[PDB]
Amino acid sequence: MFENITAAPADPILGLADLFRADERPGKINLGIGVYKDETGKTPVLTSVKKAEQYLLENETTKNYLGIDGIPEFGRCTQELLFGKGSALINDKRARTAQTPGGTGALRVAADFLAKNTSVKRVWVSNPSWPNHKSVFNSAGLEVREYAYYDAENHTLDFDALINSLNEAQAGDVVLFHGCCHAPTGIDPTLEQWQTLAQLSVEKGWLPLFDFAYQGFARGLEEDAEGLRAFAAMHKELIVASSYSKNFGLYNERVGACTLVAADSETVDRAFSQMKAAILANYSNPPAHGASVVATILSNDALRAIWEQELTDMRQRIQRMRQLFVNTLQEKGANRDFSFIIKQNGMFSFSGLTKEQVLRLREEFGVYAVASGRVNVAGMTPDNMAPLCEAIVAVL
Amino acid sequence: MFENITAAPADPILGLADLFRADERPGKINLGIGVYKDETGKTPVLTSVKKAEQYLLENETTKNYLGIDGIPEFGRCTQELLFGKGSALINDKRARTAQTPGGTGALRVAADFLAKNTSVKRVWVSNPSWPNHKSVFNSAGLEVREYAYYDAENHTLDFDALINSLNEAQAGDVVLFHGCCHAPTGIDPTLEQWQTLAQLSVEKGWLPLFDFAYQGFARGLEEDAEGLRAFAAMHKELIVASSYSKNFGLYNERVGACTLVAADSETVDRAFSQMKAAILANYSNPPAHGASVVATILSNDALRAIWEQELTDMRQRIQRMRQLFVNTLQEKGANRDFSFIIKQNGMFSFSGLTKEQVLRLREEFGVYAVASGRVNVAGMTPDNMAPLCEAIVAVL
Ligand SMILES: *Cc1c(COP(=O)(O)O)cnc(C)c1O
Ligand SMILES: *Cc1c(COP(=O)(O)O)cnc(C)c1O
Repeated sequence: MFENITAAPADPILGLADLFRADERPGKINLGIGVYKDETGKTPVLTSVKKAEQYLLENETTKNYLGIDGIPEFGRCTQELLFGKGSALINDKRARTAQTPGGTGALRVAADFLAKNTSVKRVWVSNPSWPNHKSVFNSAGLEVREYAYYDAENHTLDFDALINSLNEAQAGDVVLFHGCCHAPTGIDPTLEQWQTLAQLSVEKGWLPLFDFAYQGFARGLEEDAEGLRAFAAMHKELIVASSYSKNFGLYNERVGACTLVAADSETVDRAFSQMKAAILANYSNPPAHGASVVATILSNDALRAIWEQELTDMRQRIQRMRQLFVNTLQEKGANRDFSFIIKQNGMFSFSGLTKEQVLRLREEFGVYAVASGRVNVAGMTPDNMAPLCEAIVAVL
Repeated sequence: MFENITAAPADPILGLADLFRADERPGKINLGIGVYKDETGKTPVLTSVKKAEQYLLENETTKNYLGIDGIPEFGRCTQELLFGKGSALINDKRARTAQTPGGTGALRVAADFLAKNTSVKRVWVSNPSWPNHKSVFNSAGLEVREYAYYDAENHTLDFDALINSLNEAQAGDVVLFHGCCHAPTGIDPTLEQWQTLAQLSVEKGWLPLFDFAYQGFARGLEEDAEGLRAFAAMHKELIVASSYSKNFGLYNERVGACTLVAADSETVDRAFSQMKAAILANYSNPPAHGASVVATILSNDALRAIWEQELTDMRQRIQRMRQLFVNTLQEKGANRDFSFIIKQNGMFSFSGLTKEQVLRLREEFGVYAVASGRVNVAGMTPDNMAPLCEAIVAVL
């Protein structure tokens, strides 16, 4: 039966990686990475998760299955991170959390739950958004539509085009929002814009689905949850898919969570039972290890203190590389106005480079970036900054 | 939107567990467990996986994402376990393995791949089979049909009814087989019956899907792969979903594998690229920890020796409890012919008890079993055997 099966295309980032490893040039730089790197170009395992793992190794007596929704403490901890410690949502028990295999797993169980149990047929995603949002919802049988977001010219959130396009969504459609550090632009709504968006949302009957994968990378943990909290104070119902891959450096342990919120506990438990049915029809119950590590760190004052400090160090290194980039470009001299890079949040930004400019950056200089000009700032170190900027000036 | 969502029913085994924990009686026994227990009623983490985990903790430098299909060594090792070390399938490179979140995850990516990429519309599953086979295939949009398997009266594989029912399957239908230790009956095809089944299968054009979750529990690792190997020698194409949850005691780490086989390497790579597309649309890439442990044990002579011995100890404890059961029933005296228990493989068997008999076993004696009379032999210890058999004799 697999005789006339057509091949799936190569997925871009692991397309560039092969081209990069197959490059003999000495000062080659890969900016199309999708992961965080430190000054040495490594993606280390954090000291707090190493300490949490030594603890688990000494204390685990069984590898018996977790419940469908994973481990209770993990659920408690992501709800408090998401909604704040004294949240009404938590005290009225309007929210339930299922531990999933990463943020993508959270998005897929949400998609299956929605397609099986409600009448949602379309999901609105931003233009641009990073990337397999489409196949996750389309495999579940949901149509994905795009709303406008970025203004190429100004390197800004084109808010008018955003609400204008979003007004074609009907009541009962899902609208996907990035909680903070919008991938790939790094442009986030201001708190007032989040509030007007929340108000518009209830009036139109949109079901909000928040994709939260970079909490802690823009300003700080509570600050980054602010927009979601603007929506949760307004909405009877919402779904948030969060990831711990980037802020805990636990990429390959597949730790994420899907939180359901609705008007009261009675409807959260009934809706959640069907989300659990969706999980058993997929992977049955979630991988314990990455989640055990997150629950151990977040419930322990000492370990959490070390992790929070490790997260601000990541945030601050990203903020410094964004400054150093704009300044070394300024200094290497050409016609800069990369000042917008200073103003965007997270690891990603559109550099403003054309497809042909990234193409000769690769061929002539060994600087690797994706064809859209998207750049991961964590690929920049103080050491490679000046050859990087030299290359960019030479292709402008 | 979650306002008129109906609740999903309680899933039976975690229905009994609540009833069991809520039972105040001293000598209560739970035989409806689904997991292995040792003499002390514990599901321990094996010494070899503890040793492998200490190694990983000392040696891991990154938690960066694994590839879509997981870690290469894991793939190499399950293919050699499945097909034998000098298999033609391996040397002609006709098989590709993706590491998945457990055996259920393997079944679901197979289901999605099949429904998205081929014309299979129905999957034939045995009557009985254990349990959510149906929802995994039905969520993917595949129809599930049943073929006859067990003979209630004789406590045997009713082979005639099996091939007779299976002859309504059309060419291009998938037929699901349990590789060894058929859950829930413990009745397996004899090697000759596997061979006649393999021959019939190619002639009819069935696509075989093997569910292999108990390798090592019936007779030994190679011996249990024998039937699959009868089919692989006959077939150009097949899929095998295997689990390491039970034979490595790694239940909650979600380690399994989905192996694709087709006529040559060129079609395995094209078919496999679409299986990888199915994975990214679901959880993106697999949890490293459980699989790292399995790859570390299987590639290391010392650690593998310890694990193999730990697996035969599990196998042998199950074999002893099956003997002790038949004998203590014989000895407690009533009208036995539970001799078939000695002849079935794995942790499960149908005791032959009626729904009302299991109901009063629970109410009057605190012995908990599922309504079908299915019993997990690993719930029996030399200590609880005589109260167990006493209870069964009293309800006969
Ligand atoms: C990283 C990311 C995800 C996926 O998180 P995983 O845990 O790696 O699956 C989802 N959405 C966005 C926007 C992300 O950046
Ligand atoms: C245990 C089992 C599975 C599932 O294995 P997991 O790794 O726990 O998901 C699938 N099929 C059968 C017959 C099983 O016994």
